[PDB]
Amino acid sequence: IVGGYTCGANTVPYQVSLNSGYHFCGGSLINSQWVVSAAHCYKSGIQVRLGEDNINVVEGNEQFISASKSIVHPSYNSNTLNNDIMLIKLKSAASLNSRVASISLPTSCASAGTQCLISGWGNTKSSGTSYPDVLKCLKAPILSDSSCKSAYPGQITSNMFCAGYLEGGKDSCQGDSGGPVVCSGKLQGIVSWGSGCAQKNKPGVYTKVCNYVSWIKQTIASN
Amino acid sequence: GRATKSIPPIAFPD
Ligand SMILES: [Ca+2]
Repeated sequence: IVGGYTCGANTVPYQVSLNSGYHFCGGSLINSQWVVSAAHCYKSGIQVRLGEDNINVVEGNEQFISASKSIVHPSYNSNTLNNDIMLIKLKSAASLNSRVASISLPTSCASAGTQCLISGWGNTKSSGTSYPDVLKCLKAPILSDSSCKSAYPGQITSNMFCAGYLEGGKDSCQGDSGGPVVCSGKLQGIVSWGSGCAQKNKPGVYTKVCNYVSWIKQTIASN
Repeated sequence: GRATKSIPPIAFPD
């Protein structure tokens, strides 16, 4: 997260870190056994880390649970990034408490201008790299479809939306992929892609979770 | 020019 702030320990209790000997992507806990992330984050050997603040210190409240299933959307396109969503089933159910909690799926899509919370352990610099120990947060608005398509001609599908800023300086960045965009208490987005990070006229692009609620429910119910 | 926000990033010619 570039241009954000330190969230505070366990203030984003649905945020997870996907770990393979290092933090590589985020995710969102949606029930005690299932995490939503991005399809491009798929790999073997994922350990889900819940309850984290400082990802490099065991501070208390962590739960480390192996992924038992990683389900990439069958229609994920690795070139256009359409359908950039993955469901991870945990090997055992997480213990839910104030510091580890699920986030609700949306009942409707969110309108342009709605304020959202984007969070993660990604790079905090728009030029160069600095990776934080503790979780970072950014308040960012949903942008209009017409502004999103103007920024990224020919690249925005019906399953994507833009959020953030056009003036530069505030955005999600590398290491934030798969993590949450939460608006009015609902998970509306998954960090996906952009042209660089925090660049003028190039806002972040996010998977539109409202389009996948039925798919998520059907997949969980059958697994 | 597009790149994903994973570690490591996946980038594309555009
Ligand atoms: Ca920790």
